[PDB]
Amino acid sequence: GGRDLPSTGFAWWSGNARLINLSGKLLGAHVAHAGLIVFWAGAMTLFEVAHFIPEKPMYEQGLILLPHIATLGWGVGPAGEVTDIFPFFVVGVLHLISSAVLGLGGIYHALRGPEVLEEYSSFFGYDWKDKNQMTNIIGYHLILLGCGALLLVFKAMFFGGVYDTWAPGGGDVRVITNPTLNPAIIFGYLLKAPFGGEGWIISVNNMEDIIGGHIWIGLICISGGIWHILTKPFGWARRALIWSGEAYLSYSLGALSLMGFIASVFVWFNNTAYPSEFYGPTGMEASQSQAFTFLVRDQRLGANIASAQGPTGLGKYLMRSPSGEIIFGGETMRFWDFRGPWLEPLRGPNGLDLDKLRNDIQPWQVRRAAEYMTHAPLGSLNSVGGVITDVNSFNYVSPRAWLATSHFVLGFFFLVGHLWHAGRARAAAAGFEKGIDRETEPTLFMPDLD
Amino acid sequence: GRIPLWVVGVVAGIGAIGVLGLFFYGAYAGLGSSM
Amino acid sequence: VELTESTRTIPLDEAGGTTTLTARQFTNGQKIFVDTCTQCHLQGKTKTNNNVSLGLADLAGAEPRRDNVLALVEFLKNPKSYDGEDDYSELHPNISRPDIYPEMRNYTEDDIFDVAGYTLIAPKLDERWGGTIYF
Amino acid sequence: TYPIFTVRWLAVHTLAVPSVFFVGAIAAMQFIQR
Amino acid sequence: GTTGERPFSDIVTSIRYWVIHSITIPMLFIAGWLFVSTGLAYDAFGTPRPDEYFTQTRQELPILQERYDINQEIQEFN
Amino acid sequence: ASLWEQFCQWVTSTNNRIYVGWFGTLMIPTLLTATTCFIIAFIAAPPVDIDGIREPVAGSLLYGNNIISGAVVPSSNAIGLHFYPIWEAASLDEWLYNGGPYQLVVFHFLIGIFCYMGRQWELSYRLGMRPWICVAYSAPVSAATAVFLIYPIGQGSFSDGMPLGISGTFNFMINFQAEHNILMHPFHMLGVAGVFGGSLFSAMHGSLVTSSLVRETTEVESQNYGYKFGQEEETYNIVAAHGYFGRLIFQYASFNNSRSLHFFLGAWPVIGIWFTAMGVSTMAFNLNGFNFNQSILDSQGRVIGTWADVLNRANIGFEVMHERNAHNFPLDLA
Amino acid sequence: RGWFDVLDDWLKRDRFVFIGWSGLLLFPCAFMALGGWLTGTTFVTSWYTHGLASSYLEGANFLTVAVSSPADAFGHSLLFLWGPEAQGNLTRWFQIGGLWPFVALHGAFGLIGFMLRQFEISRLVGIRPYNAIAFSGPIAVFVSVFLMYPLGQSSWFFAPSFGVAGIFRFILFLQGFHNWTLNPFHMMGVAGILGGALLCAIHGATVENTLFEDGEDSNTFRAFEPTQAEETYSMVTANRFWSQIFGIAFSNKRWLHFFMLFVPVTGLWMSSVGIVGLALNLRAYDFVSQELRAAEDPEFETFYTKNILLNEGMRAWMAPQDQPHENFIFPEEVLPRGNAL
Ligand code: CLA
Ligand code: CLA
Ligand code: CLA
Ligand code: CLA
Ligand code: CLA
Ligand SMILES: CCCCCCCCCCCCCCCCCC(=O)OC[C@H](CO[C@@H]1O[C@H](CO)[C@H](O)[C@H](O)[C@H]1O)OC(=O)CCCCCCCCCCCCCCCCC
Ligand SMILES: CC1=C(/C=C/C(C)=C/C=C/C(C)=C/C=C/C=C(C)/C=C/C=C(C)/C=C/C2=C(C)CCCC2(C)C)C(C)(C)CCC1
Ligand SMILES: CC1=C(/C=C/C(C)=C/C=C/C(C)=C/C=C/C=C(C)/C=C/C=C(C)/C=C/C2=C(C)CCCC2(C)C)C(C)(C)CCC1
Ligand code: OEX
Ligand SMILES: [Ca+2]
Ligand SMILES: [Cl-]
Ligand SMILES: [Cl-]
Repeated sequence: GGRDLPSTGFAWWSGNARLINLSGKLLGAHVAHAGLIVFWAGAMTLFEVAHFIPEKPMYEQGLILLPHIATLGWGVGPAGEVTDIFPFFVVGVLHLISSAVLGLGGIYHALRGPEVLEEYSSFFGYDWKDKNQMTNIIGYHLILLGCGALLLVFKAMFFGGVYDTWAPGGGDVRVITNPTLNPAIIFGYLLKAPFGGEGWIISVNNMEDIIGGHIWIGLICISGGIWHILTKPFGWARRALIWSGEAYLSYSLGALSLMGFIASVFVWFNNTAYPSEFYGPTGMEASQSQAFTFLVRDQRLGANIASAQGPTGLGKYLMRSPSGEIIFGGETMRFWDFRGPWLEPLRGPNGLDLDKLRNDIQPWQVRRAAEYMTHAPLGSLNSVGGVITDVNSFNYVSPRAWLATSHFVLGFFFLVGHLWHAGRARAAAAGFEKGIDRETEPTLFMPDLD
Repeated sequence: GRIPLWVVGVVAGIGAIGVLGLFFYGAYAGLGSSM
Repeated sequence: VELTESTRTIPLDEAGGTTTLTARQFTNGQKIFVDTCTQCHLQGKTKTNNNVSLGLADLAGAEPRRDNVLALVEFLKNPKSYDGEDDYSELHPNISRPDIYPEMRNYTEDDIFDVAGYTLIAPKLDERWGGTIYF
Repeated sequence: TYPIFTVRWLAVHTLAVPSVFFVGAIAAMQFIQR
Repeated sequence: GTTGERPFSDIVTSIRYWVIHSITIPMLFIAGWLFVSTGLAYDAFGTPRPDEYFTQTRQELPILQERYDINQEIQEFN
Repeated sequence: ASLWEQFCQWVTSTNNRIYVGWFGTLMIPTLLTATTCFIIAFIAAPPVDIDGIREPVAGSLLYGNNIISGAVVPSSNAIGLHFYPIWEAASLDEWLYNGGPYQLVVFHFLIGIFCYMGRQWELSYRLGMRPWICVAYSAPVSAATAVFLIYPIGQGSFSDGMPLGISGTFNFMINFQAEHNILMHPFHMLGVAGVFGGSLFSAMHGSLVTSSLVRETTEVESQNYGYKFGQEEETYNIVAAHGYFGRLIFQYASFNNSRSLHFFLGAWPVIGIWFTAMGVSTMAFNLNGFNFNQSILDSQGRVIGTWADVLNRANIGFEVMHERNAHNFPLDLA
Repeated sequence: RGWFDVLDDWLKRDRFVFIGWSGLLLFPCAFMALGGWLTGTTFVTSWYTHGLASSYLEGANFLTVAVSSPADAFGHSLLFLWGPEAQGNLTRWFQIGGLWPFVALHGAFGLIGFMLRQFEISRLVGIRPYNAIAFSGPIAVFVSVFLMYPLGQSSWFFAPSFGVAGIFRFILFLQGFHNWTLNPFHMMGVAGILGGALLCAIHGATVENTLFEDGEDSNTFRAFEPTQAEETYSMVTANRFWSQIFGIAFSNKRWLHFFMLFVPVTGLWMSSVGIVGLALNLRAYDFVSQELRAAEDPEFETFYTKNILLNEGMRAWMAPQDQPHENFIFPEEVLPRGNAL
């Protein structure tokens, strides 16, 4: 394998392109990178644990990995309070140790092992143009991916459960016993409009639906893996697609960009898979919590929060949504589709219920609204929390902000990568990725436009 | 008797990231840290 | 100037007494303030209810007045309304209720004293302390 | 047999000398407590 | 392509350069460090030290108001 | 030879005066719909209740606006992120009152410009060109998506999208500065680097080529007539340009490779706009610019103001007056 | 051999750093400007002129440091070191903002020196002086913004300060006090700068993607010789691509490269004209038709009227701290503000 520009045609800054047809060294690069990923998981988790203050809420400490563990129902109890730090520590250590095994394997394959696996094995040797084998690899991975989804299912059903923020009697780890197998609900979720009030799959709001989804996902992924191992690409797909390593990279880049945008939206809007007791309030929650907090204060001062018109003529604390639902007043009117386990007790069939808002408020609801309102996912780049005009004494940026901003940026740059590699794969398949041939420049044989 | 240029580049880069990281440390300590 | 002895001299009681926080105690009180109270008392305001702020006039108008160290320490042990009528233990952070306010459960009497002292000294270092939410 | 001192040498020092001086001064400031 | 001067790569890879610069660059760095840490820079530029922005007799900004006699205003501002 | 094949050949034809392509079969209807609705709205649309407090804003020329002040007003805050097509309104007048033209125009525009990017790739493919002009075009596409889609999504309302007008754009920027301190955001700083540098390099390259043109004309005619469209030979001496520029600064700060130079010219503003688009896109989730308010304290603990504090005073001034009737609670949470 | 010719020989030698006759005024002046800025941003305060910390020594960072403009009390005094204000006292000269006129005047003469260097090198090398002409845009901006704007105002105090956040303050000040975004001259400047960026990106991308296959490697950069007579990219293919994508395309490369100079340069000149207007408070602040109507018709609102309100808020909330010498005491009750917020 050439490791210079004269032997490969690729400069040092495009050096990893020299691995396109070196399957052994490419496999080494891949396993060592996987090692990097697992290393970060373990090391960052151990950092978060060493920096963790167990009594202080998770979203106040710059944590993004321990919230993921706690949502899975490890190390936490009711309302997300930490019972034991050891499960987080164990998760970190196991990732950190496995990272070394993957690093070794990667450095081995990248440096010492065969540069090309074609000779060595028919099983591991692949040619980019060999559609049957590339679909075999798709299939083996689809079966492991579906197995991982079923691993989530098993943890939620048979191995202690997962954190259900919607649990009766307060949020807590719950064992899911009736996951939603009904394909109408599960796939209906896929068919919901990605706009306010519906939210496509972002609006999944119960662990039963999430778990039933992962049973379907595991089943569909395992079936698709078996299909791809026992089949070959059909004619229409053989004709509409580019069959090359860079092409497959560009396809995966498009998929990754889509998933990055989706993850950004998920963490920003959904509080079921991302519980607010770990991730802090969504911005919709913080706005509604502000409206609620001053609803309670003013009501306790004796105001009629129902019949109090604001300076504009709309109700100061309560109004109607454009479809008539009773909602919180003020600019929060935009977040009237927000659902939260501390709010939903005060909602009637018509929306917010006056009888409930006048008699059934609880101190935990007021405390929760105060906490969520003061932890609005608003903050500066140097982590000065609250609105940008505030002074420097509050060190807080929401984990939702960090995760959403990061994955939007990564999704966008991966869309750019998709375009880069998809256009390059197309041009290289067609044979003009290196520039225009002077003798057969196509425009010289095309008629003038005018 | 010539020091390889890549070694000189590595040493200078380490020192430059060091001065930059010292300057970023000072953002959180001493003067101008808000505390 | 430096953080003088007169700057850290604050009323301990209503009967006229005065105490002086040490620089270590002022720093500690500031640290607890930034770590536990700024989410709502940024720059002496009160985001969830700015009718009751941490400004010197406001602290002095409470019942009984809260512009001395001991009253503040009591308030952080057993918080009440602005008129001393209604129980606010389940509504305001305090050390008497570690079940609902776990963040405060490791703050000792010295720490609460320090944060009360800081709360009383901060208004002397900033004219905008205890103002309007936007100001 | 290149010359040691030239116009380029002075152009390099006029900037490099005060720059390292200033960098050390700004390094010292990182430890000033109020 | 070459204007006569020794190429920088030849200069910085040489023993004599580093024999000189292993002392010169650190000496400049420590000279600047000492300029700050001895308090010399405050006196040189008249920049207030952290305890001299406000004095006992003045709690407000020392904004200059004279057109000409500024030695006097800055002295009274202390 | 089939009719579908004939249609495919026409669509992908490189002999059409304007290339259509498959991406064009989407670009043309969407952009035409957006242009028609935009012109009609900008001229004649009735006032729009942007802030959802029943305070309609006049955006159209016939309602008293000039070209500078006219805009298509974003849809009502009461709508939020809800999808609001014409067939969800009980009358066109209700649709207009709530800012439906904004949703129609922006959605069709967004689709149209993504299709324009795809179309650029498509024509490059049909012409046997290299494929990355669309990558450069993805920078303005990203910025437009940030202001029309991502920022509304993060803030929770299409009412927070950039208005389709000049003064509406300034309002958006001012409000954005007041709530996010975009001036002190490093990604905006890279965007300013991108645009200042893009103009700098455009001027530099243009001036260096123009300075180094090969003598081909007489002094009575435009020097541009010294170039003939399709000529084999280069029209300026890059060697002379490099000699001048490498003496203006130093030899190693000048490009001798036109390919390397034209790459740099493309990459610098494109990267800078990608950063600024991502900056706007991340302040959509309220990850704002740097906050240095009261960062400097003296020994007693008194605040020594900096230029950032004065900037913060300007921001507070903007913030307390914006949407003067829309806030009922103390904190502007969105 | 006369001494003048011998001097012109040494000054115009081919060395790593060309000097020339222009260098006698470019190099000391640029070095004074740059060193003054670094010195002020590292060590010098704005405590006595602005009531602000403005150096690294006081705790400011790269974003917040500045060579701040002098105190208002000096008017447009040139604040020479030996002048009647500082009277040769270096420390007092630092404390009164004397570094601001030092950086501005050495920078102005350094910019003159750089343009003279452009002319001189152009003449020596034998090319047309269009790089020098292009640079007139930046000088127009520097002169109008850093000299003529404060010269028309009350003092150097209102000139932009040499700093990141100082410049941001100047920008927001021009918004809130001058409604500078509404100014057509600024709009032409925005069009020029954005169009310059657009032209840069689109020329670069077009050239890189219409390259002729001149080499065997994927690394297309190695396929260009600086002395080759042949164009390295297809102008015909580029022209057809843009003609079919955009409807129009460049067909003359000379006009294309002139346009790349003309657009940003013209934009800088136009914005400078607008700034010169702002020096005298000649602002495109208002549309009187809409002010008269909103005065008479309280239902009438546009984005323009909203921006007017934003400007009033900025002015009232920023004036007391931004202009500390005026002793603006604005009690809380007179500060304009919407509801709640
Ligand atoms: C995720 C990051 C990553 C990975 C996994 C790889 C992997 C690889 N690169 Mg790429 N590369 C990368 C980033 C990466 N690269 C970047 C960022 C650049 C730009 C600078 C390049 C530029 C580049 C070029 C120009 C070339 C490669 C080549 C290669 C391949 C041969 C490596 C070789 O012979 O180096 C030999 C290097 C060494 C022997 C130095 C030591 C390297 C080891 C791995 C250090 C490991 C230290 C680690 C801490 C040990 C832990 C041990 C234990 C705990 C497990 C290899 C598969 C070559 C190739 O394509 O071959 C055909 C090639 O020519 N790369
Ligand atoms: C998905 C990625 C992700 C996310 C969301 C977070 C989020 C967070 N981290 Mg983590 N972290 C990550 C990856 C991530 N990190 C990685 C990869 C590392 C290894 C270096 C770390 C190491 C780390 C440490 C050591 C610490 C954190 C901390 C934090 C918190 C504060 C962050 C902060 O102040 O940033 C400041 C913001 C920046 C520095 C901005 C970075 C700007 C990037 C470089 C721009 C690049 C964008 C784009 C891709 C450029 C491409 C250009 C080209 C394509 C054109 C926050 C919860 C802190 C904490 O609170 O811990 C408890 C902490 O101490 N993180
Ligand atoms: C994606 C990962 C991957 C892939 C596809 C391969 C593939 C290959 N390796 Mg490599 N290797 C890897 C990772 C990988 N390796 C890692 C991480 C290490 C470090 C321990 C090594 C160390 C290594 C060495 C030292 C050697 C190989 C060799 C080989 C070849 C023959 C393998 C064999 O014996 O047949 C099939 C082997 C088995 C069926 C038994 C092994 C299966 C594993 C150990 C158990 C299941 C994996 C895991 C524990 C369960 C799931 C993983 C989890 C993350 C979900 C083949 C090309 C050999 C070679 O080059 O021959 C010429 C060789 O000498 N590999
Ligand atoms: C990572 C997973 C993965 C990957 C890479 C592939 C890859 C492939 N599959 Mg397989 N497949 C998978 C999982 C996967 N599959 C699973 C899990 C199943 C089980 C359901 C199947 C079942 C399956 C069948 C039954 C067939 C394939 C076929 C194919 C081939 C062409 C498919 C194609 O053109 O797609 C592109 C998709 C289209 C052209 C359909 C048009 C759809 C329009 C454009 C709407 C698209 C929706 C919109 C754009 C996106 C909205 C966003 C949101 C929904 C996420 C290709 C090799 C085909 C083949 O050749 O078989 C061997 C085939 O007939 N797949
Ligand atoms: C899994 C995703 C993936 C994979 C496997 C590849 C793989 C490849 N790419 Mg692609 N690429 C991707 C994503 C991916 N890319 C994305 C997302 C983008 C958009 C930004 C691109 C844009 C891109 C371009 C423009 C080019 C490639 C090229 C290549 C090839 C050579 C790459 C190389 O040697 O890099 C070497 C690595 C480096 C030089 C290091 C890059 C350093 C960057 C600037 C840092 C990014 C920020 C980082 C987070 C650090 C921030 C912290 C900071 C504070 C220090 C190789 C086949 C080249 C090609 O076409 O070859 C055929 C090529 O020219 N890629
Ligand atoms: C490859 C080059 C080599 C890189 C390695 C060195 C480079 C720079 C590292 C030096 C940074 C100083 C470390 C801090 C000292 C320890 C004190 C401490 O705990 O924290 C000190 C403070 C306070 O934090 C607390 O302090 C306490 C009292 O000391 C205790 O130590 C606590 O444990 C601690 O948490 O925290 C910080 O300031 C952390 C933020 C800054 C630290 C890292 C800065 C960034 C590092 C480099 C990145 C920028 C460079 C850009 C280069 C471009 C290319 C990437
Ligand atoms: C888990 C879960 C769930 C579930 C989910 C699901 C069920 C899923 C599914 C999903 C899916 C079901 C997916 C899909 C996808 C799609 C796509 C992504 C597509 C694409 C396509 C393409 C790409 C194409 C292309 C093309 C065209 C356009 C034409 C021609 C040419 C071509 C071929 C190129 C729920 C929500 C319940 C809950 C939560 C959890
Ligand atoms: C004023 C004055 C004067 C003058 C003086 C001078 C001239 C000075 C100088 C000075 C100087 C001349 C200085 C300098 C300095 C510089 C600096 C301060 C530096 C810095 C640096 C840095 C910090 C950087 C960083 C980085 C980056 C960012 C990138 C890459 C990496 C690195 C790390 C490198 C006189 C006497 C006449 C008179 C009086 C007044
Ligand atoms: O809509 Mn448009 O501007 Ca976004 O922050 Mn909240 O909301 Mn309203 O106030 Mn500020
Ligand atoms: Ca807290
Ligand atoms: Cl507004
Ligand atoms: Cl509100």
